[PDB]
Amino acid sequence: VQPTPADHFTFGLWTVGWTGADPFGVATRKNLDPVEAVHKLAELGAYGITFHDNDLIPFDATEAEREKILGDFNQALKDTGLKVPMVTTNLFSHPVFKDGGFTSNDRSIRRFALAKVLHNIDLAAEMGAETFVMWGGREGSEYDGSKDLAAALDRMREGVDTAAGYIKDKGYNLRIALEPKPNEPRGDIFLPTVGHGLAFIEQLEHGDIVGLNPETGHEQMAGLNFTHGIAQALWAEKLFHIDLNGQRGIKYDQDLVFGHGDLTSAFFTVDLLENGFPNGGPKYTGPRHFDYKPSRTDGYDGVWDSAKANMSMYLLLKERALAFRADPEVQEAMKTSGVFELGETTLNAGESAADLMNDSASFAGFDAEAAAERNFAFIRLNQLAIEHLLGSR
Amino acid sequence: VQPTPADHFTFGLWTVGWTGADPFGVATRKNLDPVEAVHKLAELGAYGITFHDNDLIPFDATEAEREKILGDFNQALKDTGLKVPMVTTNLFSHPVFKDGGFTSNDRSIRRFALAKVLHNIDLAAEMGAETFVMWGGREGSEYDGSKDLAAALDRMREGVDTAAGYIKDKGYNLRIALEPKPNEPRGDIFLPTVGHGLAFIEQLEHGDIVGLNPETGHEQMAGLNFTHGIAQALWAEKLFHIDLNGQRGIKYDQDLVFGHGDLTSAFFTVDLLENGFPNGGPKYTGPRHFDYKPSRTDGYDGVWDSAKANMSMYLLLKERALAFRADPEVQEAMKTSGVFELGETTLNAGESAADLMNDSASFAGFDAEAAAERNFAFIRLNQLAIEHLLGSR
Amino acid sequence: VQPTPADHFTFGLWTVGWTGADPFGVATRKNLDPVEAVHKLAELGAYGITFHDNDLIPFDATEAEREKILGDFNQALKDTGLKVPMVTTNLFSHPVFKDGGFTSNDRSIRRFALAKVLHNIDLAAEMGAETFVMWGGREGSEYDGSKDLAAALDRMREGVDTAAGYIKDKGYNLRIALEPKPNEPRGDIFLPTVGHGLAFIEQLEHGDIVGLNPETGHEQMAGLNFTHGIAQALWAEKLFHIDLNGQRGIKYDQDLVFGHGDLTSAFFTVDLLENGFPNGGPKYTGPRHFDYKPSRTDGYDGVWDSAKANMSMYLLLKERALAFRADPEVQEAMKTSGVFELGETTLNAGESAADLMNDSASFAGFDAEAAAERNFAFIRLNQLAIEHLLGSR
Amino acid sequence: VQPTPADHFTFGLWTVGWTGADPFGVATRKNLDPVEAVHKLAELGAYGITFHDNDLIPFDATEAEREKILGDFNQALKDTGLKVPMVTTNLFSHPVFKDGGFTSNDRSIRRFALAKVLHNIDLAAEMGAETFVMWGGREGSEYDGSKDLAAALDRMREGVDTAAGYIKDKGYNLRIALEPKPNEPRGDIFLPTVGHGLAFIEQLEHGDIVGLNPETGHEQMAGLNFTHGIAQALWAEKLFHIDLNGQRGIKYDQDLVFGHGDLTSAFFTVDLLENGFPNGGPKYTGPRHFDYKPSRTDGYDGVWDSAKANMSMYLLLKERALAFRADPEVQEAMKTSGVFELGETTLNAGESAADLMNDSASFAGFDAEAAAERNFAFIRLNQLAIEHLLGSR
Ligand SMILES: [Mn+2]
Ligand SMILES: [Mn+2]
Ligand SMILES: [Mn+2]
Ligand SMILES: [Mn+2]
Ligand SMILES: [Mn+2]
Ligand SMILES: [Mn+2]
Ligand SMILES: [Mn+2]
Ligand SMILES: [Mn+2]
Repeated sequence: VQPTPADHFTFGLWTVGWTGADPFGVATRKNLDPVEAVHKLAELGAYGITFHDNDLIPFDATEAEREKILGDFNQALKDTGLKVPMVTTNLFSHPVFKDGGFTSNDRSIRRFALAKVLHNIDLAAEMGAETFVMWGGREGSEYDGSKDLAAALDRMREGVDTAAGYIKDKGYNLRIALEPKPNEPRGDIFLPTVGHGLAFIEQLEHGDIVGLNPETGHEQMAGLNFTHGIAQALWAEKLFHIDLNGQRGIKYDQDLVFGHGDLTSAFFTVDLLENGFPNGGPKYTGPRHFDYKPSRTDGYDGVWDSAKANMSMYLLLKERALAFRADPEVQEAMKTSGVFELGETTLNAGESAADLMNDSASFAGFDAEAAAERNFAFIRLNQLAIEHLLGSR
Repeated sequence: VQPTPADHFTFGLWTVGWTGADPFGVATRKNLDPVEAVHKLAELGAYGITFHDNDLIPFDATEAEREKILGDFNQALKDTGLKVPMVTTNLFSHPVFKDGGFTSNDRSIRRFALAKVLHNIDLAAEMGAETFVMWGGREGSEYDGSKDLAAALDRMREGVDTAAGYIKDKGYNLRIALEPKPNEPRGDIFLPTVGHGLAFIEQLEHGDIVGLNPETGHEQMAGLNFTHGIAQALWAEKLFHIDLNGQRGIKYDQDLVFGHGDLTSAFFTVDLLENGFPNGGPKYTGPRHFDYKPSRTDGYDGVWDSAKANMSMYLLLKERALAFRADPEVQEAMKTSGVFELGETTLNAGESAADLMNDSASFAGFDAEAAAERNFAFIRLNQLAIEHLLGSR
Repeated sequence: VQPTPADHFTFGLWTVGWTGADPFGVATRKNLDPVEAVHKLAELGAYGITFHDNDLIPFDATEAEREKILGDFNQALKDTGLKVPMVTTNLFSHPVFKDGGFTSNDRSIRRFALAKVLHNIDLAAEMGAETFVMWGGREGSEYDGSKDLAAALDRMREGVDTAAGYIKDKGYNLRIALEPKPNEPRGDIFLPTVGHGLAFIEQLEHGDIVGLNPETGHEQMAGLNFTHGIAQALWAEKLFHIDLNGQRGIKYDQDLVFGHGDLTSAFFTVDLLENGFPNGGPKYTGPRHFDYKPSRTDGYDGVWDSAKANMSMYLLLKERALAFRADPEVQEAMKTSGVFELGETTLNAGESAADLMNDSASFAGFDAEAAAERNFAFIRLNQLAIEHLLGSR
Repeated sequence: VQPTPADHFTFGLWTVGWTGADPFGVATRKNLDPVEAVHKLAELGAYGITFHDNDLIPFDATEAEREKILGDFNQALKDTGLKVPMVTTNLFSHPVFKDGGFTSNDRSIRRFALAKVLHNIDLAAEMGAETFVMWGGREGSEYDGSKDLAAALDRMREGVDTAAGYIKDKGYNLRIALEPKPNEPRGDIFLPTVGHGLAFIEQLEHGDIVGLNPETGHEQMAGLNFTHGIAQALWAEKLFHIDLNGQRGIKYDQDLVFGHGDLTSAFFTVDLLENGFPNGGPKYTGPRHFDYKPSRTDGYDGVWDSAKANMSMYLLLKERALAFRADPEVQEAMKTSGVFELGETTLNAGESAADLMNDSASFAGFDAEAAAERNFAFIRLNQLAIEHLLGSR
């Protein structure tokens, strides 16, 4: 272990501050003072803290109340040294957002949600956050006829392009990151996966400052490969932030500690974030943010334990993934399997489509039957990663 | 019923020609002669037939054999009147494609798969097909370390941009459509959903002639809303073709008759294809193609029955969805729920982001508590669609 | 279609009284007065009402308070004529229950939970209820090492046999119904499916008065077929009560209106409740109970609408399901497919194993390839079911 | 870690002999000679081999042929010393079996399938096998009206009790093990989970010699916890055999190498096979059998590698799992969390229901808010398990 601030472990206020109310029960923990949250996080080794507006400032707060709270909050940041790398807005708890924020059927709620966002953009800039996250949790429906699907996407576009144009207009040094979720709280949430998220950004006017904030558990709620999806975000140069946690299967969003869900996928998620790609290419250099929830069965000693464990898990995993790629038998296993070979272009420098068709040895005279003999040896290579992860090698 | 050629029911050769070998057993039906397939489809009311290259022409076929087969095939098209609207290539059965076609770790297989594609592009143009589909079924992995994820996407890009540039170079009146699948035959298939498919097309050089071919069962294998996904393809103006079928849940690709899977989703899938969007916008005007498989428990009388049923189901559904939107109580229910209200822009013509923030009634003086009272009445509206579908109204 | 008391439609107080509180937001509706719930449902068509101890009597209610509430509810019931066929205990909302009631790791908690069940049996008996339902929703774990799983079942058993022993001793005309759920609120719940519930019941000292309370959506959360699951419960004669609602996939417990999820599965569930088994066999006679939640987007008009919609859906399905088996064409299809042949014992009267292996026509000289030619025509029987469901027939 | 015959590792002939044929492609490897399978596994560390009647003896084999094959296999076995602990029947590949064997709608097919099972019992007994496994993979439907579900179970029962009756009559030292699977090849399979298998067994005339053969991947296909499922089988004393492999999610039956799926679930399965229950209870003693498939991308070096990898994974996990319970710190955590408190009966010796409801300290005066303060510290016990699994401890 021993996470140190250069590791860039940032934690949201709502993670450790999560009191335990689930769908079937009330909170099992007393509320957590934000100032207390800041001092405890800094003591554990974190680099920063993130928050939703209503996490710090009540929806009812008066102007006088908002400044009291921000003073104490800012003093704490000051006393401890934590940064505030990401800020986000609550567009899901208050009953007003029951049909969404940006894509609410009610036009007056669309405006109210957008004005909440713009003001929150001002606070984000004021705190020094470089990313503004957007989790559209109530954008969706339970029933397919509830919405005009085309208009729901035009209304989502309007909100995001209005917010973006405002960032550019003010010259805040902020980027927007969308956070996909397939379901919960809605039956079907719009932009349910990384692909949808990614595709949507490409139809925006201000797409240049809009990227994604994928969350392990969310892609895993659709049965998808999380590494595969973050790989694709990075390859598109849209992986602006990340939420790390654990999910055991397709069920409700569990938000477990990172590594307490699909352990082998967490191993390869850490290999991509730390090591990047076998043949070279992009790297993710932002914060390693944890969006989890301390199990409701545990008191406050598990709250700080769970926070410690996230960081532990990531450095345990980082350690084995460094050892793994550095190991000469793994590097040779990779060469046998064709990992480096995929890096070579298919076409020879200069060869046209007409050329290759017409190249007798690639088609006409190709021995297909002989190329099929090849042992890719992907099982042996999988076995080498598991043994490294198991601490055996 | 009574499907007529203007309905645009096109069927693949491999649907009705599917003999029954699954993972746990051999074929239960005798092979189906393609000429026989053409005459039977035309008799039933179809408009066209589609095929994979190896569906018609064996992988081993000599040049002399290829022309014999094409003569008889073309005479049949001629005798009956069917069009050939889409053509696709087999890059998954032969053992050579065990690690993929375009994204195979072996460079010699990448070339062989790409040269198979280019030649098949020539046949597609020769047959009069307007769409060339690409289902990347072996592109993926069972293990996360098997591939360099960034290089897998560069190699997928190369194949698609090489094929596209060839279409533009020859001036074929062809468009490429990608077909997403989350898994099977691979543990994880690249571009697993519509979003991923959509996002990927945006990184291509020749993205203008590349669109999607979503399949009901495939999105449903990730737990997604199929209408939601095709809505998004259409909104992006990338819904170039469609595969309709049935899937009961997250399991292996079942390929049931359209309507024998999630019936309520098929109702709204047909409402979007036929009716489009409540407030106006894009429409899909291509073929209604069926990518299904006759259950292996049934003989050839079920083969033609299953083919009849697909078309029946779609016209039964079309009928109720027309009645549904035309019904004045449904239109008023829609108005109560805010379906038309979502169509209005959030911002007043001319209002800037600064203006609305600063507009006291949208934020500062907004009564959130009062806007939350609103009864959206989405349950009543769902009940009106189910009763219309049930033939009750 | 109009519900009458003879339909045996029952509703829980928690269903129409569901305030809207979910994991990402607060109540969207005011609390429902029990008196008013009773009256309202009485005019809707309801047969009876069901409740949880704490739905009616607050956890901390004083004796005076308890008495008042009880006199008010009992008044209501007398006035409207509503029966109280099932009563259940809330062993999941209070923080004390965070690790379970019956299978909590803490022994004082387990005794409290059992005390709370015993007292509730008394109330259930004073109310005239025939069923006592146990939904062990906090019984399970998030983590695999948190429980001694053999010991979790012994503790489950101990509690259930203690509750059963007490019924028998007291002369109460009550049976216990266990209710499975695979996950949520815990990551994994003990006795997750109908299969697991039936199995556990056979290990009980008093399993004669312990049966199942299967819920539509719960079986669909592990992707199982509801209809197959209650068919095994019925066959074993352990289908004591039933919970009808809708679920649209493997995700959080949606609790939609019955028929508002998987429509074809709903139709076939109705077919099984109403027509029983094609070759005869046991038949379900209890209440048709709905455990659903009016979506939180709808106000109180929506609550009664949705309640109305449950009985409406069931009746519509029933009408279609009786039209389907009454249909001669459907009966022809049934004979062809071997539906009635299934009910014919495989052996002949007094034929042993030895006699069968020795019968030459049965094995040694059986023409397997010729038997494999049968066209089951299952596709066509399913098209006929769907056509009856759509009311196109 | 090196396997020895004392480890009881068993492998099926169909596993390492799996040729590569899947639903979208052909065999990628040549057929395996049985003789060679035997020899190879013998040098790997295997305890024994298992097979299906038709893995060894072709369906259409003449008597001369059958005898030859049997003499060759029996030779092999003698030469290498390999035991044959389980034998099973293939009632799924031939077209005759398309609607089931035991629960086919056609009555002559059901008699053939039962004849084929009886004859196979004989062979199983001549081979010295202790277990006779029934995997009813064609027993089920795609469509809900295709079967009389009460009648499907009676037919299942009839076949299983007939097979059991014959064992008893013959004096054979054999027990039957049923093997659940939720879907695939059929859309829905009868007796889909461990729960459903245990339930069915209690309705049998001869259930004393009928138990379960749970497969890791099969329970994970309905998203259930393997470890909880074999824990109920063990508790009921019905865990007769086990099939270990890996599955990475709710999708087609992957049949990966044991530990190559859900790693933490594998570790806890190993912990349960090796350490049994924390408070004591029954213990599994049979073979540790692997029913997996060498990925089709790998050639024959890959087949033996993957076989090797199964025993390798199990041993590595075992080493870690014995280190974990041996650890004092882990034992401390266990006591704190209430793992040993769970094993303590809830009632006191000879305390009745009445005595409990009447005990004031247990209910009336229990301090529920004070009991709710306990910090179970389940997160920390799970971090300790993971840290032992990673070998960082
Ligand atoms: Mn989450
Ligand atoms: Mn998140
Ligand atoms: Mn498909
Ligand atoms: Mn398709
Ligand atoms: Mn429920
Ligand atoms: Mn229920
Ligand atoms: Mn399997
Ligand atoms: Mn198996």
